[PDB]
Amino acid sequence: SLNVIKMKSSDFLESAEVSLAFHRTQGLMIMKTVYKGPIEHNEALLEEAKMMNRLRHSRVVKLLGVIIEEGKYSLVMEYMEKGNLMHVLKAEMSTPLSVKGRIILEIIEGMAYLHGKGVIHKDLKPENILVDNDFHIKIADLGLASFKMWSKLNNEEHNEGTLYYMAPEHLNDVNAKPTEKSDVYSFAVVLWAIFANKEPYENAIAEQQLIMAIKSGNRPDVDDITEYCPREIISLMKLCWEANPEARPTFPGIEEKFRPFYLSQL
Ligand SMILES: COC(=O)c1ccn(Cc2c(Cl)cccc2Cl)n1
Repeated sequence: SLNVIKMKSSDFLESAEVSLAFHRTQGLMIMKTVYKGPIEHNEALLEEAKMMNRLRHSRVVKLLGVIIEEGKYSLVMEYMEKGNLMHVLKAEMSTPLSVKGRIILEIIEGMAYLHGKGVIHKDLKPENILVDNDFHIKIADLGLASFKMWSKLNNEEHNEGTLYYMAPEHLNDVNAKPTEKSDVYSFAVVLWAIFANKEPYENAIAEQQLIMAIKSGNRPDVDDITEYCPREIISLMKLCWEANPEARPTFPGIEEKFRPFYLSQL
């Protein structure tokens, strides 16, 4: 029903390198230029952008517009001042448990909305969770995982990746189709990183050792969390990173249990 704002490069002053760009009348926006080079896709690209523009939720980043010009293709989206979740977590100012709990609930809210719309994120990770100045979050798709046409354009010939959060069924198996349960596993490791204030598996020596470990049941070190972590969140963590994908809960199921716990205890 709603339409995509078709933007031009002229209404942007300059973009400083994913890049921050100032719109002459609308201010700061994040611009992801996808293609630069030598037209048949301009239709499937804008139709995909119209399909993605429908997703509107307070915890999902808004696609503000698209730039479709000759040999120039970009996506324009909201600007979040504080960066991604890992950048905020590694800052020296400690984030209280009330804010961390609020962030978790908002991640659950945004994930349940995307799944309810049939969208599987496939790349949920702290780099894809952007934070504003009020410590509110919004889920992004900076890798263009769900943008099928725009990712095809990104990987085209004439156009001039962590594993910590991938479900084990996708490690060493590119032919496995990601499901909603794959996003639930990613959420589990994001939960751990929120309380550990860092990335997991710091003591890993080699990528092949890490892959074999996770596939055999190895998980982020819970004892490595020095911060206080509620018993219920550790239980939610271990439930969401179960080896069997059918044992992992759904985000509406996570939402039903976590919201009363957050309101009453956090
Ligand atoms: C393209 O740049 C982005 O990061 C971006 C723009 C809009 N969204 C939200 C979104 C998500 Cl999170 C997952 C799947 C589809 C959509 Cl539309 N992400």
